[PDB]
Amino acid sequence: MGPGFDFAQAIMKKNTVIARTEKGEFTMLGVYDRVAVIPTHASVGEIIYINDVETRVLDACALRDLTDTNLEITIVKLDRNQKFRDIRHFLPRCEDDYNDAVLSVHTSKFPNMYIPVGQVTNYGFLNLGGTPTHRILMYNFPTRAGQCGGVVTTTGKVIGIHVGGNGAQGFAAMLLHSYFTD
Ligand SMILES: C[C@H]1CN(c2ncccc2F)CC(=O)N1
Repeated sequence: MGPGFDFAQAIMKKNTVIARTEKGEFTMLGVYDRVAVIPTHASVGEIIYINDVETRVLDACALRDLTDTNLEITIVKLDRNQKFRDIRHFLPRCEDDYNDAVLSVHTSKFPNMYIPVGQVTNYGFLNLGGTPTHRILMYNFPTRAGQCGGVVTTTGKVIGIHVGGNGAQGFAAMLLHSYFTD
């Protein structure tokens, strides 16, 4: 509809795949080369399905901050024959608040879904399904099951991935430039 959805659409069309684990189907953001992110609660194993193709997992790392607290981001390297467009320059360097964000989802259940979630607060600490979690973004939209891995964008920035909600609000794990330095 507007320049927010334009940027979101550009990311979804080139930098997402449909990831299936034993814990379900997730929106999965490809960041560069064969490196993608997914909520840690997807429980990535040795094998993952990527757009319904059996794919070896070459590496997977559940991120924690230096207080040894969950970040709910799993960085995955895929045995895929094709690289992602490099979008690391759209990642923020710092923890921040944002205006006018879009949450974008693409699964078998929710294809081509874009939600204007509005203002995004640096919420910080969240007890997420009973796990102390840091660097959480919050938006006042009543998000539902099927949206985990959803990409949260502003114009010009990919800021996080959807990891949960409480019926009234949704929560995203921050993405930071420092997570994907090579
Ligand atoms: C497909 C399903 C999802 N849905 C949602 N309702 C409320 C919050 C978040 C939602 F995704 C709208 C709808 O028509 N049904």
